[PDB]
Amino acid sequence: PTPESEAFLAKKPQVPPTFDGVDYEDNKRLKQAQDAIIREQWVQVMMGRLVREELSKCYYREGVNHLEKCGKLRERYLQLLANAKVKGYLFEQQNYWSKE
Amino acid sequence: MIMISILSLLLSTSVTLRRDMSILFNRISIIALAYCILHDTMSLSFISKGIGLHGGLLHITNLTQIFHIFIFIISILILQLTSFYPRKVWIPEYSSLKDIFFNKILYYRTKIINKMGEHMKIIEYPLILLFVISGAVFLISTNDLVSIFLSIELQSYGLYLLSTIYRNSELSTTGGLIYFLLGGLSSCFILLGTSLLYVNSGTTSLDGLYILNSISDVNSWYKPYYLNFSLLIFSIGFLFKVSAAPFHFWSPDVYDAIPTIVTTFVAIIAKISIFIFLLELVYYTNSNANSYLSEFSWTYALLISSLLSLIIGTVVGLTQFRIKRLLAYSTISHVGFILLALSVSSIESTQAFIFYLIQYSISNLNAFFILITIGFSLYGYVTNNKEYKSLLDKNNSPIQLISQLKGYFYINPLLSLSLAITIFSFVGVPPLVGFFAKQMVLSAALDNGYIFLSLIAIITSVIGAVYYLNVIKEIFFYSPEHEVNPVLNESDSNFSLRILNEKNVLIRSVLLKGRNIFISSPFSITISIITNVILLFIFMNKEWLSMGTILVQILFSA
Amino acid sequence: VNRILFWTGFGLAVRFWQLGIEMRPFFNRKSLWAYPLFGGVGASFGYWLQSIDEKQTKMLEERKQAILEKRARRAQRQAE
Amino acid sequence: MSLLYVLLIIPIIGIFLISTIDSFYFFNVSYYKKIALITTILNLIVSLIIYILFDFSNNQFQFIQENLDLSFYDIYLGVDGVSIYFVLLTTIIMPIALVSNWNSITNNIKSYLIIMLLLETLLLAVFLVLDVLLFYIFFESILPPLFILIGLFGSSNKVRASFYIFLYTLLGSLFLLLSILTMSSIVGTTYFDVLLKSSFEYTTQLFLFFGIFIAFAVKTPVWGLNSWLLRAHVESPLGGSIVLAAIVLKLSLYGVFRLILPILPQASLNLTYIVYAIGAITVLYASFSTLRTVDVKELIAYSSVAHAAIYLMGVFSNTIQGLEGAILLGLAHGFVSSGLFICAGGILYDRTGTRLIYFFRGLTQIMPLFSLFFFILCLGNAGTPLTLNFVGEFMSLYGTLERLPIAGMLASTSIIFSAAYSIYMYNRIAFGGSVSLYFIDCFRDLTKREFFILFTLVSFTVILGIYPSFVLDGLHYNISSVVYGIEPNASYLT
Amino acid sequence: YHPKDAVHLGLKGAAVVGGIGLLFAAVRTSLARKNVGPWAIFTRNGKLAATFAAVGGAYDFTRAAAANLREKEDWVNNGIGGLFAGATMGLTTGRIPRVLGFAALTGVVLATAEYAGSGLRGVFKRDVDEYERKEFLRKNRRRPIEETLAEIGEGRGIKPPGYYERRAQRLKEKYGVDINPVCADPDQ
Amino acid sequence: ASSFVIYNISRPGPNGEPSSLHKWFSKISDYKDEWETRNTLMAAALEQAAHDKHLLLTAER
Amino acid sequence: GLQHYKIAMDPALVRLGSMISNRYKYFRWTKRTALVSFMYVVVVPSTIGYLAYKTDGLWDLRAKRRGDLISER
Ligand SMILES: CCCCCCCCCCCCO[C@@H]1O[C@H](CO)[C@@H](O[C@H]2O[C@H](CO)[C@@H](O)[C@H](O)[C@H]2O)[C@H](O)[C@H]1O
Ligand SMILES: CCCCCCCCCCCCO[C@@H]1O[C@H](CO)[C@@H](O[C@H]2O[C@H](CO)[C@@H](O)[C@H](O)[C@H]2O)[C@H](O)[C@H]1O
Ligand SMILES: CCCCCCCCCCCCO[C@@H]1O[C@H](CO)[C@@H](O[C@H]2O[C@H](CO)[C@@H](O)[C@H](O)[C@H]2O)[C@H](O)[C@H]1O
Ligand SMILES: CCCCCCCCCCCCO[C@@H]1O[C@H](CO)[C@@H](O[C@H]2O[C@H](CO)[C@@H](O)[C@H](O)[C@H]2O)[C@H](O)[C@H]1O
Ligand SMILES: CCCCCCCCCCCCO[C@@H]1O[C@H](CO)[C@@H](O[C@H]2O[C@H](CO)[C@@H](O)[C@H](O)[C@H]2O)[C@H](O)[C@H]1O
Repeated sequence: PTPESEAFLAKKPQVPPTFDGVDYEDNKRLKQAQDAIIREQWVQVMMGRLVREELSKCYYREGVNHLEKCGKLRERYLQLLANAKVKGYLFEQQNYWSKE
Repeated sequence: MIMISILSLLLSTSVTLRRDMSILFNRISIIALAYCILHDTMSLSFISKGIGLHGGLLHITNLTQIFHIFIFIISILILQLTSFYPRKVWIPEYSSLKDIFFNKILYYRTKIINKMGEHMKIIEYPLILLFVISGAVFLISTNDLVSIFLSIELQSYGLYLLSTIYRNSELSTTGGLIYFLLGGLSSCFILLGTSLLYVNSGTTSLDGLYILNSISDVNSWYKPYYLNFSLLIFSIGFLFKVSAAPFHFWSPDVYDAIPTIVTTFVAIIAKISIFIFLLELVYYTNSNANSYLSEFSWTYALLISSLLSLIIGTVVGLTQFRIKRLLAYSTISHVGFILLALSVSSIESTQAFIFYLIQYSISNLNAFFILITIGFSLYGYVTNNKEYKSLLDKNNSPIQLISQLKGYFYINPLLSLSLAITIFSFVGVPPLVGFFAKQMVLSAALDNGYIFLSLIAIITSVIGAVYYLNVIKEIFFYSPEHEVNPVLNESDSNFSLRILNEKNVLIRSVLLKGRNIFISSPFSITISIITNVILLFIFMNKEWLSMGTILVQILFSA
Repeated sequence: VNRILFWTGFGLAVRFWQLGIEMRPFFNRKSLWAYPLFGGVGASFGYWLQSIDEKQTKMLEERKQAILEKRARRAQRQAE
Repeated sequence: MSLLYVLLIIPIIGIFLISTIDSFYFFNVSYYKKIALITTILNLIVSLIIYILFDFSNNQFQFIQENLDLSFYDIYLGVDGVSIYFVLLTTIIMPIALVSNWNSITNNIKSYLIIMLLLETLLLAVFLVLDVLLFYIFFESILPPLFILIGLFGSSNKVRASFYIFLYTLLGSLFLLLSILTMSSIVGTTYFDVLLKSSFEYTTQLFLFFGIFIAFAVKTPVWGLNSWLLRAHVESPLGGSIVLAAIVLKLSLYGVFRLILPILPQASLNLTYIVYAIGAITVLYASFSTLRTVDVKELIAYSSVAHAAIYLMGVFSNTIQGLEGAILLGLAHGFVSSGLFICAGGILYDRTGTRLIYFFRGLTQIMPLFSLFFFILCLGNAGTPLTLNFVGEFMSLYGTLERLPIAGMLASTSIIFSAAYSIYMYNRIAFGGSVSLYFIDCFRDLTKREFFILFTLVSFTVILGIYPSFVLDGLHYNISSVVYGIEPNASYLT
Repeated sequence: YHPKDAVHLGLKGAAVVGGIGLLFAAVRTSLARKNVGPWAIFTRNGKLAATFAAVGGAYDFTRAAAANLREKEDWVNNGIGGLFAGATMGLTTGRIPRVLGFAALTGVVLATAEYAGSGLRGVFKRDVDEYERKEFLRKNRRRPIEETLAEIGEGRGIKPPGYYERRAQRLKEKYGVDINPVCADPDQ
Repeated sequence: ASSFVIYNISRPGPNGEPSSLHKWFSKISDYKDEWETRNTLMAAALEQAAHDKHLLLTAER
Repeated sequence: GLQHYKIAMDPALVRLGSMISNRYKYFRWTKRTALVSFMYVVVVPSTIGYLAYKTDGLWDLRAKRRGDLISER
């Protein structure tokens, strides 16, 4: 794919976007978990931004029959719109969800 | 050392009748109190809740010796007010080391410096403060009922004599009479309280009473109801002597009536010694098990006095127009804060009490010093206001009305700003020291469940801030009714100063006007050091608050 | 901040405030020696607060160690 | 030393130089006024240096200094994207605030310059401190200089105006102190890094909320508690009016991003309908009574109450857009309210000695430069597009609608009512007939001083309106940290 | 709980407070500057003592009456009694605004004192380890998800994993309509 | 005219390759981890002091 | 302060502006002023607040398409 930029190594998270198994009194590990979650939520919203830019070019390209040519892009944008918001880490940091 | 100083000063004062020698007896009193500081400074080399001395009738604690040092320093600062002339003459030609130490100035200093003012003519004034100080440092160190009573009277009787020492003042004689008469009724309550302790316990020792109280605190023919009843009457006497509401009506009248030099000492030292003694008594009379003994705690009277002192001190002060009546009521609302931290007996509250007491004794000293200096500065000023010609004892209290400070910003800006910084500290405005004191007493009460009292304190702090701001509005928001004396600068009115070298040879002769007269350095430097402490406290707080954290850790330790 | 510097400037600030109260001229040459003197007194009071702080640190450290032995000895005796 | 401490020392150094220059010359007041102005420009150059180096996507506080020595109270300075623009606003206003009031003071000029140079340090500190007790310390250290600024250089009803600001701000801020002391007791420190980790019990949060909101409601201010501002701003000197509206009214706005959004989230969520009910009411009542105000400078002060309510509902939206719009509307209010105060308090009052709208009419005929700028600042007060005020209101209003729709629907009525009073004031002073007959002699138009501070303030309002990304790119990542909530498929990742 | 005889307690409140006011009336007689005699306590200062009994009796009687109706003992009753006590203080002055105003001030303070806890006496002692209690509060950084959803609830941006399936069940029960969003793609 | 000139000069180029000034500006404000290392030390100490303040203030009488 | 230009200050408008400034010193509690005060300060905020509570979290529009309901609750 597109090469990973030099600016995209300095700010790339080194930790998974989670708080499970993170000692809070280790401030270094804690702030990086905060950063990891915020960066993921933001990649998700810019993923929808880019799909929306493609939708627009399919709209101005297909004109009248965009209703039968731009449906795949419409799916992806509507999926992302329901799932990506920047909600922060504060709720995530302060609650644990067992997933069981 | 205080007792060696009293007897030595007494013998010298006994064989003299010269009133010009008063200046030097006050200077030797400062030097004598400095040796007491150096002796008590060496008595801090141990960690002990207390050691009983002289047959168990006295005790020494780190807190006792720390506050013996504090009392001696506060006394030294007040003693300067009678050890140095109020005003000086200064010229740039006599300002170097060679001049101040090897040369000399000659001029008619009598009317400029007020050499024969009333304060500079009482020979036994330095002596009687020493007697008051002695009773103060004994109260702090008393381990017996009898020693308490004898020490409190030693302090009280000398305060009465201080208030009556200006014998030609019909205001000072009245105030001392009021003080002795209402103070004697207070002494009966203290004596009734100790008497009722001994008759029900057979003991005069505080430690035996502490152990009797200790054993009674377990969650039959002899239920110890007497200790909390006896200490309650015993608290009324000391509540009066610190002027906690409702036993407060005397202080505004007495502090207004006696001379301002005197009220500096009278309104500060008594509260320092009484509040220290109460703290140790509150600690060892505590209940560790909530039983029926705890329901009648004597400490409730201090909680009701604090509530009443907060309200009365701030509400009654609103309509005061006399400055010494205002400062009397301001002290009442400040002891409501001191009394609230004493009543909550917690590690945090005890640290807050030690800070509130020391910082307020220092700050209320600056307020008195600024007032005395402002009155000594109107020597080169004239007024035609009609409300000032009708005043009484204008030499004993030169500044009696808040109207007299109108436009002082124009007359002296930094003296005005020093009084501003002091007053805003009484309000509790950050970054000033008085804020951090009230902060610690609000956080202690809140953490222990005294939320209702804390809300009442911050409401009265707004009410009390009203009359503090009214003094500021007078000094800065209006032009001065005081105008420079026209004669002191007529362009023909000059006083000749002569400069003389070591062997009395005229180096120089200078022509000086009223513009070459200034405030004496002892009063300008003292004001400068305390105003800076109030302002720069947030950069110099570690060792002051660390001392209190350590003192309380020893008291609560084990 | 540095205590020696704060106290040295504290003495400098006290001299400045003194002359402002007395309304005297700041910076007269034949009286400039007061600034080193006031600041020098300020520096000295600071070496003393440094000795005070050094000893307070030792004793507050000990106390925190004592409250931890008490809480532990008590905890050990509650294990029975 | 750090670069955030240089921000504080420079205004202190300027105070020293004003105090000592007379000791080297009887010196002119013009020399005192150049010292104070050069000192404020240097603080603005440092602050632009800080902004060049600032990392727009960093979760660690920047330009900090390793203290390594702990006391009971210690100054800890740091900068995050949430605070950088508040610092910049303080450093752009203070130079103009001095220039605006350059001729109008006349007496006690050293004292006036020293108070402003002291205010700049105290207001800079309140954004730079990394503790909540230190925040309170400076959020309330500004009350003694402001009591004396109004009393020494204020208008006729100055004594009552200065008593109102001090006592209301003292009373309101003492309920904040009780809440701060409780959090410190439970956690052991008020340093932000340690406090933000900690999660309070709901009941503690609901009582910490009651006490931070009481403080902020007095200092916003809300409708039934706004009497101090109607007195303070009007009777204040022109320069004090510029500081109090642009910078002091923003201290409560920036204090929600520290004292409420990160540490009391459940309380903020379950109580937002109380906030929005108050915010809606203060949008309507303030606006109805701004229509009938007959003092021009008090018509600018009342307008501020309506705008603060839009940004208060924006900070309580739990939305990224309403939170950034709240900061944008506070920055926008800082420029526009400054200009309208300069027009009312510094041009009309300078030439007439009156603030009554009865006496002004047709001022465009003899003062065409004043009417051009006055129109642009009235349009921004009305939230017209192409000004930063529109962007902040739109984002503040959208997050209000997304949080609780009904209240944002009432709050949206600010579009009709802010427009109503802004044009009505304009048509009555600039337009409304021919030049009044109460003017005996002709009035000069804008001076090169009056023109260039009005032009500077308008320039910031319009350029930032066109490209708000100058401020938006800095807040994004840091705003992301104060949102409370999860999404069912984006959270708890494995 | 154990019912309280409101009338019996009401007399106790009137006598205790009215006794103190009778002592206040007595100071007025002692301090009077004219030869008013001993019977001036019940003629010239009688109103002072009478309103003390009226205020004290109404407070305790209404506090007790409030407790019986609500069948509970808490800080709320100190509010009802304070409102009726302050109302009685306002009746003496005969001014409508103050009848309500004095009731407001009295009710708020007498309830605020009780809900905070009795400060004027010895505060209640939990009798526990303070260090353990304070430290638990500082290190209780994360909580069960169920704990928070109990105080705030799901919704308002709090969409916990599984929110959509639950919302479908919630919406079906209340609206009687099954949620089935449309595709948006003509293909698949 | 100046804005058009300044904007033209300060552009990066066809594909990456920043200019010398761009290299200088990014170099001075590097701070690769020195904000993190200083914040972590300070957070660790102020967290210790909170434990200490609780130990000294909640001690057995 | 600075001298201003000459204004024909109307004694009638000057005393009117003085009247507006000191007006509060004469507010009384009547049956009318209480009725207006109670309506504005209690009733309207309580009505706005009540609707704010009842409709809080009631609706969400994001990504809602046909077949879905706007109502959250
Ligand atoms: C702002 C004003 C200036 C700062 C004010 C405070 C400065 C002085 C604080 C002194 C108190 C704390 O500092 C310390 O406390 C303990 C308390 O017993 C005492 O310490 C003393 O006993 C211990 C124990 O045997 C000895 O180890 C020590 O050598 C001895 O001096 C001294 O007093 C002081 O060494
Ligand atoms: C905590 C307390 C509150 C702090 C609030 C901030 C207050 C700041 C006040 C500034 C300092 C005082 O400001 C001071 O004003 C006086 C006015 O008499 C000036 O003093 C001079 O003023 C003018 C100058 O031509 C002269 O005519 C006058 O005779 C002379 O006294 C000082 O040169 C100035 O420094
Ligand atoms: C939430 C409730 C409110 C919270 C707290 C707010 C309280 C504010 C109360 C301030 C009361 C006004 O404070 C008081 O105002 C009067 C003006 O009428 C001032 O009085 C002053 O102004 C008058 C105006 O004619 C002049 O004669 C003169 O300058 C002086 O007497 C007092 O110096 C001030 O103390
Ligand atoms: C409309 C405004 C209404 C409120 C205005 C005044 C409130 C200002 C902030 C008050 C903060 C709440 O009060 C604070 O709550 C916490 C717990 O929740 C208390 O913490 C606790 O301390 C003690 C000691 O363990 C406990 O026995 C007790 O359960 C509780 O009081 C604090 O002691 C108290 O200070
Ligand atoms: C942009 C700002 C404003 C946005 C927020 C306001 C949105 C308003 C949405 C109103 C509709 C909400 O969702 C609507 O609720 C109504 C009930 O009230 C229900 O309406 C339903 O009524 C009957 C039962 O009476 C059903 O048989 C029918 O299928 C449907 O019409 C549906 O659940 C839905 O049509």
